[PDB]
Amino acid sequence: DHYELIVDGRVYYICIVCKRSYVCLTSLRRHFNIHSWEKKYPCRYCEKVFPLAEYRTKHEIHHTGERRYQCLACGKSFINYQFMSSHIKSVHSQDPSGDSKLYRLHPCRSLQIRQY
DNA sequence: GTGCTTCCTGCCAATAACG
DNA sequence: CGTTATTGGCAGGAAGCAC
Ligand SMILES: [Zn+2]
Ligand SMILES: [Zn+2]
Ligand SMILES: [Zn+2]
Repeated sequence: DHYELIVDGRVYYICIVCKRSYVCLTSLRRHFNIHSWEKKYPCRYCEKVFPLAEYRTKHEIHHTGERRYQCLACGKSFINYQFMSSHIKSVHSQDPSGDSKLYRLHPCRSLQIRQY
């Protein structure tokens, strides 16, 4: 539940509770579950419950210890983008953020997500 | 001010629902 | 079963937090 804000040509969708704005309605619905708790996303490994599916997935990867992000310069693997990127910038003085091609994201094998 | 941890949201492929 | 709707993984910047 939202209202629309049209500014010179562009449409925005504004959340009725907290006023955040979204370029698409799908994002607003996804976000709104933080207010409504209509859907629940429980960790299958512990007691934590998450308002978004992606948050639970990232959390469950912490539990298994799977390292999907691999630096292609030296072979070292990392649990997420942030560690992969911080390693490449400090050790290799390169930005994985383009254009290059400096890391590999492996498929998730330690549990079953959608692939991709 | 450093660095770890978790969150956020546009984009769109994968999957599900629907009649 | 073909076709319209939903789900959620990804990048990479932002925010939150302990030191
Ligand atoms: Zn909101
Ligand atoms: Zn857990
Ligand atoms: Zn490296």
